[PDB]
Amino acid sequence: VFRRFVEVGRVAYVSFGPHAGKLVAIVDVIDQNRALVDGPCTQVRRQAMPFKCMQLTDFILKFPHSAHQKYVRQAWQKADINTKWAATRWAKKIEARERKAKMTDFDRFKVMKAKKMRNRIIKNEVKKLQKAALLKASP
Amino acid sequence: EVQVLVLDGRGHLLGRLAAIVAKQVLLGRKVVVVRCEGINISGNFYRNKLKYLAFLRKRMNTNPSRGPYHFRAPSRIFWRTVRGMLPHKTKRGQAALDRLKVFDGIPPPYDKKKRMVVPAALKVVRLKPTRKFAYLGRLAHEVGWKYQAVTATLEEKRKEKAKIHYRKKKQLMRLRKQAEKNVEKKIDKYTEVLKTHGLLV
Amino acid sequence: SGRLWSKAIFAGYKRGLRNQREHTALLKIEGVYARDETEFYLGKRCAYVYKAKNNTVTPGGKPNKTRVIWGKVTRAHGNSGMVRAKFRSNLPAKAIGHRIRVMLYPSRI
Amino acid sequence: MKTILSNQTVDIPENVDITLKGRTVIVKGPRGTLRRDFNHINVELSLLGKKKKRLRVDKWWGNRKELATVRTICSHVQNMIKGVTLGFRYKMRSVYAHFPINVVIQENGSLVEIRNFLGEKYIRRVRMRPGVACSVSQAQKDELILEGNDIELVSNSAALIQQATTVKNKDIRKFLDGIYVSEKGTVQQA
Amino acid sequence: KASGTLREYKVVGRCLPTPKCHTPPLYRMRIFAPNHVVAKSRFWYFVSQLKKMKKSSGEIVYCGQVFEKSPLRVKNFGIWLRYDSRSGTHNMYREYRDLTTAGAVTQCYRDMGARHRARAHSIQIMKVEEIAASKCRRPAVKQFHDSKIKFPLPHRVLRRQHKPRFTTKRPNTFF
Amino acid sequence: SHRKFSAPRHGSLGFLPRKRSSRHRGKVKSFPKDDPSKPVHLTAFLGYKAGMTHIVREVDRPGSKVNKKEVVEAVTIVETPPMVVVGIVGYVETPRGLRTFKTVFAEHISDECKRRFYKNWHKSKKKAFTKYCKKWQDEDGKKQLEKDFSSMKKYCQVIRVIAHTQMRLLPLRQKKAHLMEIQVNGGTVAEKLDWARERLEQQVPVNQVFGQDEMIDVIGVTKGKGYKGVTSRWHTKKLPRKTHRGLRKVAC
RNA sequence: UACCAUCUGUGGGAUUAUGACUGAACGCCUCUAAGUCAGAAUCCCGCCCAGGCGGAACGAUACGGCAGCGCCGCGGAGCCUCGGUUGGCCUCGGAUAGCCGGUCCCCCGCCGGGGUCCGGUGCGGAGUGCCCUUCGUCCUGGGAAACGGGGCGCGGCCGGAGAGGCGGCCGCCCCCUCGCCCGUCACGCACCGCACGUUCGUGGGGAACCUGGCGCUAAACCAUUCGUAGACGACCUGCUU
RNA sequence: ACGUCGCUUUUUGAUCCUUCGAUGUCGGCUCUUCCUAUCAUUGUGAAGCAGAAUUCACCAAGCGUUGGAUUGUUCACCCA
RNA sequence: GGGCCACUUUUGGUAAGCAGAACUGGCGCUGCGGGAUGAACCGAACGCCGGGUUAAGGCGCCCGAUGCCGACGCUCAUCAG
Ligand SMILES: COC(=O)C[C@](O)(CCCC(C)(C)O)C(=O)O[C@@H]1C(OC)=C[C@]23CCCN2CCc2cc4c(cc2[C@H]13)OCO4
Ligand SMILES: [Mg+2]
Ligand SMILES: [Mg+2]
Ligand SMILES: [Mg+2]
Ligand SMILES: [Mg+2]
Ligand SMILES: [Mg+2]
Ligand SMILES: [Mg+2]
Ligand SMILES: [Mg+2]
Ligand SMILES: [Mg+2]
Ligand SMILES: [Mg+2]
Ligand SMILES: [Mg+2]
Ligand SMILES: [Mg+2]
Ligand SMILES: [Mg+2]
Ligand SMILES: [Mg+2]
Ligand SMILES: [Mg+2]
Ligand SMILES: [Mg+2]
Ligand SMILES: [Mg+2]
Ligand SMILES: [Mg+2]
Ligand SMILES: [Mg+2]
Ligand SMILES: [Mg+2]
Ligand SMILES: [Mg+2]
Ligand SMILES: [Mg+2]
Ligand SMILES: [Mg+2]
Ligand SMILES: [Mg+2]
Ligand SMILES: [Mg+2]
Ligand SMILES: [Mg+2]
Ligand SMILES: [Mg+2]
Ligand SMILES: [Mg+2]
Ligand SMILES: [Mg+2]
Ligand SMILES: [Mg+2]
Ligand SMILES: [Mg+2]
Ligand SMILES: [Mg+2]
Ligand SMILES: [Mg+2]
Ligand SMILES: [Mg+2]
Ligand SMILES: [Mg+2]
Ligand SMILES: [Mg+2]
Ligand SMILES: [Mg+2]
Repeated sequence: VFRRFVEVGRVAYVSFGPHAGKLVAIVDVIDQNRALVDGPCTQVRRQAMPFKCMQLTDFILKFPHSAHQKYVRQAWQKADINTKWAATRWAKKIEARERKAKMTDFDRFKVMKAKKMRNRIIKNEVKKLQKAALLKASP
Repeated sequence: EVQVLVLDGRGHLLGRLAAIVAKQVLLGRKVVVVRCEGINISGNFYRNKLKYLAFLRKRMNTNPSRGPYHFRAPSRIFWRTVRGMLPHKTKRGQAALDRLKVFDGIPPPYDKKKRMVVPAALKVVRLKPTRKFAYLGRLAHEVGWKYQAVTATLEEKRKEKAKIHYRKKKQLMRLRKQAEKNVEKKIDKYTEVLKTHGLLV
Repeated sequence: SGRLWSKAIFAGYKRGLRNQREHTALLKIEGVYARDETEFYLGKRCAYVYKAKNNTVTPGGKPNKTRVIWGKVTRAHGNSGMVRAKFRSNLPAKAIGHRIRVMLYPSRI
Repeated sequence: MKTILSNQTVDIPENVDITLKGRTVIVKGPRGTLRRDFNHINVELSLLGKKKKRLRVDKWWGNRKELATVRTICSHVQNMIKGVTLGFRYKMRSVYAHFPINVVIQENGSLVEIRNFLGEKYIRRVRMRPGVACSVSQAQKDELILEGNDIELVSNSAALIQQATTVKNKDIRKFLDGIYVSEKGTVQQA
Repeated sequence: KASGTLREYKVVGRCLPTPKCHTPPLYRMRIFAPNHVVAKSRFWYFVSQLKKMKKSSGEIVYCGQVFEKSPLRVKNFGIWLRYDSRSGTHNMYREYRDLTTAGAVTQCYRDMGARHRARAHSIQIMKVEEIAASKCRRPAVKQFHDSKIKFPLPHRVLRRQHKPRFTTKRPNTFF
Repeated sequence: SHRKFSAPRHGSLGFLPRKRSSRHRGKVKSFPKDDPSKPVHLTAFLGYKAGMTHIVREVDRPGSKVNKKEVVEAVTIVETPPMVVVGIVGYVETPRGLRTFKTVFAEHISDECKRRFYKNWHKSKKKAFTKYCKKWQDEDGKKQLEKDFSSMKKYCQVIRVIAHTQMRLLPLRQKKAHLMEIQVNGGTVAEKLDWARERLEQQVPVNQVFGQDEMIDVIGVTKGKGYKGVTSRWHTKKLPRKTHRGLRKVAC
């Protein structure tokens, strides 16, 4: 229990608001509800954001609290988050959910043909893995 | 969309679910509320028990055969909360109220179906966890309902059959994770088309 | 083949609390539940198809028992989807909670 | 004002070895085992060490009324540890004036019969909570001696046989009769 | 007086020059208001209580917004205010954490209405200044004065309760 | 304003709708709680009232006024010929109540038992249970009864015994018997249903069901009096003699 | 017909006041804050009385010579009437200060069950999902298929009772190499911009008509009796051996 | 005690709002129901509670609260 | 040529939905939207209609409208509000 904490340098993911879909770093904690929040490499200027808009990630940047923008930027680039992110599964599920919304009517036909074929080969061997795997003749 | 909406009543708040149901009822939408044993009511037990005991005291003294009908089974307690949220003195609200079928537990029309959940009415979402809550199945028992003991023995044996169906549904699901490992060189074209267009992460 | 119309529900007339205006309908369309989601339907054509006893003339076929009141969508009513519609003859009150076909006519796509 | 963090560790001896099934502490000592579900208080529990085996409990943004339950869960665990390393011995003493009180021990120590209370002919038969070994001593003249591992069950069983022997419709300043809890001890003085 | 997000105005005024004093002295105040219309009408509220000055015998010399000098560092604002209750009137001192001066005064009005049912016409803020962390006194402000602040978000309550309204799976609160 | 003189209410409110009974036998409405530890037995019987008598016995109440002294008790006599087990019925317990699951009547049902199934025996053709008696003497009608006597074993919790009286042994004018369900307590469901076909077509006497010197409950229908006024029906105080429109009324 | 004679009159549960237990807040104390205990002519239910425009199980179901009825047929010919609807989801229990999924040693007739380990967790083994996917046939090739599909083919068996009105499995058949993807090859009313089209559906309901096959041959009420009943109705009874 | 804050509508006033092309008017008898501000009974706390008796409170309206002399009496008063 | 009500001022009265004055507006003579309901309160006064937008008041369901990922707090009531 409790592994993803709010602290100085916690990389947060913004879920809604004007900066929805941006990674961002937590700089300081403004009184239980708001946080001084700065994303130097994801185009998000330093401002106050509530903790309900943001969602905590696994990555933690090391820098002292209330530091200037150029020190949270060269801490973003050391152990570079933008290649760590867009390699994790939660970053991949975001891009593989918006490109399902970026799916034209002709792309949706081509998935309709490729899925209907792929559910014939998979449906075939799950019969062969349950009528040959039931071959048991032992007491 | 003219199928029936089936709602597992366990873990829901009484009037938060009733207001959701009584508006879907007015929009067509035959809805079936199963398992009323587990509907919660906010506030502690004794407080909520006193509300129902105070209702039992409302009674036409001239002839209580004509007065308020104090239904005691949980399903009919929930049926009355949505009654007061419908215009049941009109034919629009009586044809509405016929679309709702309420049951205690889960009868065998609906035991072999998937139940929907209303997150706007759940106890874990709409109450702070440092609060108290009463069970509608328990405050019916100490109020006059006869059948929580036969309902408990019929919901235990339904969950016996639910584990058996699940462990067969879960056994086929680990066969598809074996089949897709074997026949994968012959679906490399088809698994790349779906991976391109937002599916198959 | 294909449904080709999106399905809506006749919820009520345009009303206050103690007055109603039967010339404007209120529709609930499935899938759209926000005001910033309903500008697609903002001018589309809509219809109430019903069956009766007597045969009536049909455009493109022999007489059947289906009659249609035609209308269109004017604008949105509230924040949670809920367009308001305007039909030619005002909707009968028996149609509350019944199917209204939103028909994808005149298109902007 | 809600305090961001309030912790309180609990030391654990070597003869016990406890586990955590979420909010469920299972203490296992040389005298048996105990188990209480704590799923009504929102705290997190944690075994920390591997040689001294601390037990921390956090609270994380509780107000004044939620913050009170951090030290109680510590006190419930420390009564489980003393329950299975030492136990709970309640020596309790019968105080009579004219009529001596007969206490006979029924089946395996789980039932007492209090007969001659103020010279009345009613027989008081109060059942022990399961796991309490109520007996009659031998070094004193008339006092009950009830064993056990759970302090909410030993002291409840001691309170069943104290609420039963109450004097009714009389003065309670005189008529000091009854069986009263004399001293709350432990077995095996550490 | 209403609210909604308060600005800060430097309002400067003086008495109209009669043949008694040819140049009457300039006075300035700091005023937290929704806009400069209210800021010029709250100026003649206090300067009529401090000095014998009315609006007809006076003029607004300079009215204008005071912007925050450092809106990107977290500051401790100690606010000396003065309100009246259902009983008599009282003096107070409250402490807040905010990025702007006028944001901590907006935060004071919502907290004096929450805790004391004090409407905004009752409240008179008289002093507001940046307190350091070693001179704060209130414990709710001082608990955030740690270089190693670390806390989770324990019980995440679902906000999208209606998208979808009917789902098949029960939500998660552990994140 | 108040009355000024307290007086209890005339009559119970707990016995009323005071209508004519909707039956003539006497519905049981509650059988004794059943527990499997007991041997297998019946819980009710059915007999006719014959008349009263007084007896003389002596009393053993140690400490009483009439210990070892002879008193005159008033008794009644109930003629109880043996009841014939004619069928069996099992109930399944539901969250809506207790519905009836399956009943299996026997072969060789007597004419006094089939008399009950007709409102007019003179003009009828006696055809009751003439299609149903042939599935006791069949091959592919047989084993559906051992599917009826096996689903009622594994799904029912309460089984009963349909029994009738035998009017041919009584001095009454009526030859139509009285059928009655009498449940079988004491034992598991697989034993009590095996027990209740051993007795099927056989008689059970009152000596088996009820023993010596035990207390029972008597269920029946009161002697009927007709349409009566408030002074007979409710035993209210009569009104003084110089009352104009009626003495035997309720005033207010 | 009478306390003016005689007989009968009942068991739980949650708890109120109140007394407590463990126990903090307030590193002591405390019945209280979380968590517990005892608890009453009260309350609620049982026992008892009635039995819903509320259900159930079962019985029998209309003839002696023209007369009906039920079941099994897509078995037909068409009339009328009431309307709705426009693909399915066939199901773990649940936790929420935590969960879901795989797994080594161990044990309750080889399922289950446990403590290590391995992954997932803004749920992707995902309802923000999944499964189906509807132009038609003909030419013709390559792949998936060969452990295939199809039929109201009949028999055979098993599972489902809480409202089962259902869901699988089978032995002998029957034709079929088509139906699923990527292609070749062309044609069909292409009805000349335009609406109610596309379904469930061989729908529910009331009729009557033709043509097969298979079974069945009743009751209720009145009248008359009775008097365990009764103002009248109703109710309880009897009526060729 | 001096003061002071309330409730109630089982007292009597105050008012004139309804009713003068009419709402039958004191008491009793009778009969049902309700209220609690509890006299008794069940469970408790307090005492200037040794017992017995009584007193003050608490949950509580389940259940009971009579027979008479005088008076038209409601009230009142005695007998038991 | 019987009036009545409401803000503020005011007389008698313990008080009154009591009796009597001053000022303005209202009801009576007048419907409509809101106050659930109501002569007077709040908004606004009315020929018959279509479109738009507001007032006072609202926007879980009845019942039109927050199905906003509204902001910050306070509050547990065994007669809450
Ligand atoms: C002196 O007063 C009388 O005589 C009473 C009577 O005359 C009774 C009328 C009975 C008749 C004569 C109609 O049989 C009458 O007209 O009463 C009025 C009467 O007649 C029914 C009704 C009144 C006025 C309206 C209601 N009120 C009720 C009874 C009543 C009682 C009175 C009373 C007047 C009323 C009147 O004065 C004091 O006690
Ligand atoms: Mg149709
Ligand atoms: Mg037509
Ligand atoms: Mg302690
Ligand atoms: Mg005494
Ligand atoms: Mg500045
Ligand atoms: Mg939805
Ligand atoms: Mg009276
Ligand atoms: Mg009285
Ligand atoms: Mg006379
Ligand atoms: Mg008598
Ligand atoms: Mg009890
Ligand atoms: Mg203590
Ligand atoms: Mg207590
Ligand atoms: Mg208890
Ligand atoms: Mg009842
Ligand atoms: Mg892990
Ligand atoms: Mg008068
Ligand atoms: Mg009059
Ligand atoms: Mg009258
Ligand atoms: Mg009259
Ligand atoms: Mg009281
Ligand atoms: Mg006392
Ligand atoms: Mg009473
Ligand atoms: Mg006299
Ligand atoms: Mg006049
Ligand atoms: Mg005049
Ligand atoms: Mg006046
Ligand atoms: Mg007047
Ligand atoms: Mg005018
Ligand atoms: Mg007006
Ligand atoms: Mg109005
Ligand atoms: Mg009001
Ligand atoms: Mg005004
Ligand atoms: Mg208009
Ligand atoms: Mg409203
Ligand atoms: Mg609405």
